[PDB]
Amino acid sequence: HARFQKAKEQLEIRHRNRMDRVKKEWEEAELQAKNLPKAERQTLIQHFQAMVKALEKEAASEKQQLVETHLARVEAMLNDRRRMALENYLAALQSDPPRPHRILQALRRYVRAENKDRLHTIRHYQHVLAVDPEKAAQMKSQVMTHLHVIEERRNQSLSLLYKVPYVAQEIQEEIDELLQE
Amino acid sequence: DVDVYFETSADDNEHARFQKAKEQLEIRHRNRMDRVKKEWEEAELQAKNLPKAERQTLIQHFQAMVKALEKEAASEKQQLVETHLARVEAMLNDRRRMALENYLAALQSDPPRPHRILQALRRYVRAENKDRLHTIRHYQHVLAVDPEKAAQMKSQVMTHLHVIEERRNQSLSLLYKVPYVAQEIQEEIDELLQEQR
Repeated sequence: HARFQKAKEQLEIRHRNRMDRVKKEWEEAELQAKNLPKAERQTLIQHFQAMVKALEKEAASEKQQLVETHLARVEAMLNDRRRMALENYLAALQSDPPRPHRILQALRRYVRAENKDRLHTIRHYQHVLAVDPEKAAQMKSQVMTHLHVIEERRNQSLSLLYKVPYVAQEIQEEIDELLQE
Repeated sequence: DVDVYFETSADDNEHARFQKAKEQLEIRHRNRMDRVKKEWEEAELQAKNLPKAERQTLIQHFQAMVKALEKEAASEKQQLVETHLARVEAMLNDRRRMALENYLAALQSDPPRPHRILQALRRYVRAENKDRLHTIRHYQHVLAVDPEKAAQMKSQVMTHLHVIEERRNQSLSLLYKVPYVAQEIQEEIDELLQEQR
């Protein structure tokens, strides 16, 4: 997250310096053309305007490359941590005999990882909602489906506690705490 | 390479320098596009054991990545074109202005030499033809690759062609104020005025 925040800052600076430089150069070109007819001055300014629009399209495009690269990496980290937390939960659930509090530890790490997947999904989606309504509209179906998969994955892991009903009551209140975020 | 083009003053080698900078940009973008495509595909490989929905979101990011890279390329390409067009237009306008001045000056000289006026009129009309031909040609280029962008600039293309035609006819009408000269080069004038039709 920090590495992305740092590249994001360098990108904004880079975009600012370039926008300022090009603007200053083209305006310098407009000054040298102050003695030219009104029509020649307009088409030059029109070129400057097209120049600005291409620069803004370039800037947004480079920002999108950063974001797509960032999102993919975060999703990889969230999916991998969840996998390892799930394995440790299964292994602790199959141990002989099963100690209810080593299982509680493993269940905590898994459920909280799912919450972290949940938190990142909602946060990024709300971010897109605030700045780009149509992009949010496009990802809307997939956002909901993923949140539903997280919920199913949760309940699915919890259903494994039914297969050991005794342990489930010895940590029922901690589980209820965990489930209340 | 390409960046140097933007800080190189227009001259007679502007067109060539632009053509090579245009080519270097297309190559650099393809090289960048290829490198990135390879990297993400390895990430698609490393995620092959994942559920079908999770690989979809990864592939979907790659698609969004390609779309961003293509927007970056076209954007950098348009910057090149806008810079080039301004440079060509300034050289064309300066050449027309100098030729029109020499034509006016030759027209008011005492006495007016009919072949000095002809010589000057040739440089002007041919400068006007170079502007006209450039306008049509760039338009055809945009038509060939981006029909929708061409349709939007068409109106300005037509107006620019109209101004050229107006400047032409007005400059030619000034020959009526010098009845002697106009008769001795009428046939040269008629040839000149039909050039590049």
